[PDB]
Amino acid sequence: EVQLVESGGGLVQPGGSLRLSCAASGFNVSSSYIHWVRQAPGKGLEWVASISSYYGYTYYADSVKGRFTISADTSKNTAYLQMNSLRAEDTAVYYCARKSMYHRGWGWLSWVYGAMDYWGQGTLVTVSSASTKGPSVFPLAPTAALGCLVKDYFPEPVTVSWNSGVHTFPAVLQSSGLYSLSSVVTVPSSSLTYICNVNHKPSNTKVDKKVE
Amino acid sequence: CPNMPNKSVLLYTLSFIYIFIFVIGMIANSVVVWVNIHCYILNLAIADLWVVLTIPVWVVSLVQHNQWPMGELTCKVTHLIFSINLFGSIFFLTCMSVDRYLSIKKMVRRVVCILVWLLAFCVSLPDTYYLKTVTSASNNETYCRSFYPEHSIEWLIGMELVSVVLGFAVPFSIIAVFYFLLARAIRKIIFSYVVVFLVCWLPYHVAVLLDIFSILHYIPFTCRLEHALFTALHVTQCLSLVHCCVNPVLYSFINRNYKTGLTKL
Amino acid sequence: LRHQSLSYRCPCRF
Amino acid sequence: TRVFKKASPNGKLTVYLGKRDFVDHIDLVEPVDGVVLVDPEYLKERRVYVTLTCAFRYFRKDLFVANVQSFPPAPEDKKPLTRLQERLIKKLGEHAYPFTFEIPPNLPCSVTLQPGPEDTGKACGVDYEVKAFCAENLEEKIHKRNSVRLVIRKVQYAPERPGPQPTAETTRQFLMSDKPLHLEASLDKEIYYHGEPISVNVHVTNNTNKTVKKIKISVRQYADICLFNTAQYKCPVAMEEADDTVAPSSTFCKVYTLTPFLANNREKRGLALDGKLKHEDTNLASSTLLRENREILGIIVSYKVKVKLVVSRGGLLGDLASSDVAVELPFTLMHPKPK
Amino acid sequence: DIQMTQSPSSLSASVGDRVTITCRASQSVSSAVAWYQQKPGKAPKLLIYSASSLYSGVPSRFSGSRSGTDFTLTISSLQPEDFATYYCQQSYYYPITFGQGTKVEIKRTVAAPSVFIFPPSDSQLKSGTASVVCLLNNFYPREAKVQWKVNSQESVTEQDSKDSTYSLSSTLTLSKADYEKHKVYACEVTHQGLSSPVTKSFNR
Ligand SMILES: CC(C)CCC[C@@H](C)[C@H]1CC[C@H]2[C@@H]3CC=C4C[C@@H](O)CC[C@]4(C)[C@H]3CC[C@]12C
Repeated sequence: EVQLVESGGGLVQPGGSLRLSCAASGFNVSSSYIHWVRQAPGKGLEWVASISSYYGYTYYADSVKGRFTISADTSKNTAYLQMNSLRAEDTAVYYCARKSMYHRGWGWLSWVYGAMDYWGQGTLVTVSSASTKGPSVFPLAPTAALGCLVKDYFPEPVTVSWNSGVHTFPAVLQSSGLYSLSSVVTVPSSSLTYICNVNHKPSNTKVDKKVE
Repeated sequence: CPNMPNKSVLLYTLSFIYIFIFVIGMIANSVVVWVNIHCYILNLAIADLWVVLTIPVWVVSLVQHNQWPMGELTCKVTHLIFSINLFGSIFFLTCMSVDRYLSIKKMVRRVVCILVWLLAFCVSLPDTYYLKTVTSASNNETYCRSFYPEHSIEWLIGMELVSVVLGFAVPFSIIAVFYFLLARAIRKIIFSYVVVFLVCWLPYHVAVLLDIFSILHYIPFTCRLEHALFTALHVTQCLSLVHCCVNPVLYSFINRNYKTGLTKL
Repeated sequence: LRHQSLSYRCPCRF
Repeated sequence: TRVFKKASPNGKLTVYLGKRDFVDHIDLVEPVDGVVLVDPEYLKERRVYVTLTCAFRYFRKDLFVANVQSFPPAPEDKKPLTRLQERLIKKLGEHAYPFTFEIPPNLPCSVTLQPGPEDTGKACGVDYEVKAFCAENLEEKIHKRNSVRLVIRKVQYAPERPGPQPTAETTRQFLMSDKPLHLEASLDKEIYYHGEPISVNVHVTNNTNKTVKKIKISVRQYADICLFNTAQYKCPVAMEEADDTVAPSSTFCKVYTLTPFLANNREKRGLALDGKLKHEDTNLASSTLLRENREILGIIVSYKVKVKLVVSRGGLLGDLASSDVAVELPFTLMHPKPK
Repeated sequence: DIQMTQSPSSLSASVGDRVTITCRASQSVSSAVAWYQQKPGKAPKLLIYSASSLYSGVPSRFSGSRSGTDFTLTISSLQPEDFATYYCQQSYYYPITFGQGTKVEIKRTVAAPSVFIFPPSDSQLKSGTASVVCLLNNFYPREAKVQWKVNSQESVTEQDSKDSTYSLSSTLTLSKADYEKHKVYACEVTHQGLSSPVTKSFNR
């Protein structure tokens, strides 16, 4: 069956460049349109690029009108969305989609660019001039609520554990460049020991904090 | 010998004819070369393309009362290419006739055609060898002509014999006989072929033959005879060059080098 | 087969 | 089902089709059937005909014509109606009537020579067109505003049952060395599709003493516009020049890839593309499938992968004697008739 | 360029509720509009195409309709799996453009947020800064405003499974030297389900 495998995404400082590869199986890159669509954190979709290999045509969105250089190789049956000068806004979870150029009638409906039937998994792409760092843990003590705050960590993600009513807030990019988040729990004041353990794999670090 | 009154008018008319011929040729000859890139047919077409490409130079020379302002090398190269390609086409016509007869070989074709081109360049080399440009002492005009050795200017007779004996009869006989046999075996284009190859080239050689008879002082010298010969020669040459365009008529000539409303029920 | 333009027309050629 | 309709230029006659491309099954070409609605108020020419014309344009020499008495119903003509036409008539009313054609087999397919980039003239290549015109008699002049034209296409889809793998093998000896040079090429399957990779399995056994300098793989398109004249012309649509070299006395095997597609085949005008309606982008002319084996008047299309072996020269004959070796294999470049 | 005026920005619906999302193409579209469903993290799963064609395998409940240049996508019988964004996408022209997305949250009774104020721990002050934290917990809908009294970043968690509530955390970061100047720090929260704003205060 048709399957697009997306690869080539990872941390890259602003002004850097990546090269997404969308390996196409089950169909020929020549006989279809290959699109790239990026969805930023907490936002909607945003069409990025599109290409027709057989006719060798390319279309680009306004936001990437020159900074992305989509192309394809029929020998390997793959599409290659270069991404040069990735800016901060480009931080997004990119996706590879496509439109079979086969009209239900005769050969090709070369003038549809219709709905992108098949979507590849799509990989995260980051743009941040921040070096890897572990987090810092601070307590928060007073039905009584309590919590632990994990600040100045990078890159994603971070794990937290206790030892019901446990909530975590999505990391919010601090103005500095690092991330931040917290967890909390509510317990009756009558029973007011609770240990908060924070772990971070990209740096292989762990810490434990006590709140009371 | 007075001057020809209507020489300029005839030259301009035949120059317009040559313009038509050269445009049509260039088109259908560069087209054939580009597009077929039979093997013998391919060699023939490649040959004819050069003659057509040289046509403009001959037209320019004719426009200036047969004066050749270009250099000696220009005339040498143009004449050599013209002769080589014309002879190559003439010979490969017979070669294709023979091949079609035989079929009704891979090791053959290549060597055979290389040998045909060898003969083509060899027979034509002597003509260009003595070609040179000179300016008339009295007329003070440049011209291009051959200068054979003084003691044997024999060379003319031999060259004419080669032109006619090798030129017309040797192809024509085999071609006509083989295509008559093909017609007996059998389509209609066959007849066309024969007639074409005759009518296109039968005139000029005959005219050429007459020229020989006139060179040997076998006819009384008169101005009307000269005018008639001059008129016939260039017309026959134009008809000959028309061969460059009509050769790709055995096969089609493709010029590859050039409100509705959607209601529903 | 020198074209008639190159061919020289005069009473004498030798 | 969007029925491509077209009223006459002055809004007096309307021709309604069912489609615009017609499948050529070799054994039967599907019929061009449609309906015509006439407005009595503007209808006074007293008779109308609908004519299906297949023309080769290069000088618009026609190749075929067929007329149907659009109105009034010809007393002699009485044939069963088609589903499209009868349903459209039921939709419209009693002031419209059908016209059903029957293309004769063994006619040119809807092949268009590629239009020139810097040109605006009508596309060359064969093409079918339905022209509806009111006229008392065919001799009556057909005014442009009192007549309508609508283009269509007859085209062929790729053969269904795969054929045998085309394997071409050859040998080449030489005077200097009696040892033979053996060459072989094949292809993964028997029929390819437009823009699909083509695998050329170039294998060699060069026991000779000369040197192999290069190898060339091509997908040459052989298009023969066979009129009463039997022509055949060549146009390469893909090429790979592999620098793989087999020096004297070497045995070789390598697979090369070549995908003929229109991306790089635009600057070269005249390539046999499929039939176009107005200007929409189309693909390389699908391979023609001649029945059995007359050379049908019109365009025919074929493709041969031509493997080559650029062999060095020299020796007793020096460079005078060319030692080029090649081997060709016929395949088919058609479109996958969709489900 | 073209823009789709997809609306509403966000609507809350229950199981079986008839949801309707308009999408007004700014220009003349020709029934070449496509609608997706981008569950968080995953990729847009195409649902409708050509403004009238239901893509294969998609539930029949989704229905796209055209009214000239007003493409409406209707979910007649909403089901739990259809709680995600949806983006009408015109494919008629280039560059392709999507709507603004329209999240389909869950609807429940209005419950006021629970307010908590967490004075910064001495650890950060030793580090050299402070991060005053005001927390709203177990509230619905997302509509809730918070102000600080004496540079605030908020974060609303994804809707909880059991109760269709939410949590927001506003943390204001200050330098110790400048932070110590103020003595009383408080946050005032107002919610549509709250009769009057509730303010929680404390001292350094
Ligand atoms: C560059 C320009 C001058 C080229 C024009 C070439 C024209 C005149 C050629 C192209 C194809 C030709 C036709 C091809 C085949 C036939 C069938 C034959 O039984 C009679 C002649 C006839 C009908 C030819 C007439 C001349 C023709 C129409």
